[PDB]
Amino acid sequence: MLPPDILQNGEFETIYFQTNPTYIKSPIHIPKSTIGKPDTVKIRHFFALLHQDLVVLGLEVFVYLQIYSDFVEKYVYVSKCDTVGLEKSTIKIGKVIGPVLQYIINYNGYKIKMKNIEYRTLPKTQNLRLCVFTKPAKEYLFPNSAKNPYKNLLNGQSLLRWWISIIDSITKGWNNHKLMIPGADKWATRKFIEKYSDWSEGHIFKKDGLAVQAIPLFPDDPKGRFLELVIVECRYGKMTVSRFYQELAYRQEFLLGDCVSLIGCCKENLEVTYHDDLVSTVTISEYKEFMNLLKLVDFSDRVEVSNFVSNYRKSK
Ligand SMILES: CC(=O)SCCNC(=O)CCNC(=O)[C@H](O)C(C)(C)COP(=O)(O)OP(=O)(O)OC[C@H]1O[C@@H](n2cnc3c(N)ncnc32)[C@H](O)[C@@H]1OP(=O)(O)O
Repeated sequence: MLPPDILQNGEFETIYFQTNPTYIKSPIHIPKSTIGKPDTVKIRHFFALLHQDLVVLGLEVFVYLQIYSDFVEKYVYVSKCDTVGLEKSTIKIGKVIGPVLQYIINYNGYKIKMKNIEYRTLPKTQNLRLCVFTKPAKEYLFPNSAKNPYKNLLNGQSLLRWWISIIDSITKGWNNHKLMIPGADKWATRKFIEKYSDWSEGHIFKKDGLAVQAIPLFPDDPKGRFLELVIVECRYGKMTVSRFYQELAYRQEFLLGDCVSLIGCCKENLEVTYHDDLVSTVTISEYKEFMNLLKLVDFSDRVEVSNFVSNYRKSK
């Protein structure tokens, strides 16, 4: 997960846990009259880097397994990425995020219960989809950290360039790498990927038909937020994929936002061997309990942060 070469005294430690794999309804609407409907299994991943008693950064990633008879459609969605900045940075954040995200993408030791003692065996063929949105904000995970002396805030274009560099380095050889900047002319979007030969403009999802049957609705995703609206306004039987992305450009979040962007990469027909890797797994309630504790900590305050960390260590 993390290499000793970056740093290795014992100075830094990690928080890392997953939820127990949990069946959910598909984040992509599957028509009721469709054969070979897949089962969907979701796993939440939370990672934080600690230095001494302080949190340095955090990363939340959701993995969705669409399990078919002969293959898995595996979506990896970056939920949140954030830094604290209480101390002078001794390491480049991007060089921790990359490896952790790559580990999460490639993780295949999930203990999945049978669909209604005995765990389900997944198909060996997986098709990977990596989905990342870029949107600057003062804070995503760590309340009040924007006030901190060493928190570095990237503007939207800097943030996009940062994510492109990270994602490119961990998707080497993947079948595609897609960038969309809703509302931006294609020349402006092209400029971000001119030095990335394997990247092109657009998105990774099905191009035709209804948007709701092509695009996954991920939690707390600018794309998902519009999808939700389409569904509650019952425009879901009408709006195509192309029209969805056209109208997405005019959403307040995009049109008033700072280079809000959407990245998707795919790797097709990867043969995966199930590998047992023992990590801390928790119930959803335990996971949510942790996240709720998190949102109540003042991350501008060393005392509160150290206490949070102390309290976690005594737990497990
Ligand atoms: C919606 C989404 O999923 S995207 C959301 C992204 N997350 C956020 O916006 C949360 C708020 N923002 C942040 O927490 C940060 O700005 C992050 C996480 C985006 C990046 O943190 P950084 O510390 O900037 O990462 P990193 O350590 O790699 O620094 C990256 C660049 O900024 C420079 N930098 C880092 N710290 C500093 C600093 N204190 N002062 C000046 N420059 C700095 C690095 O040298 C590097 O510059 P280079 O491009 O010349 O190498």
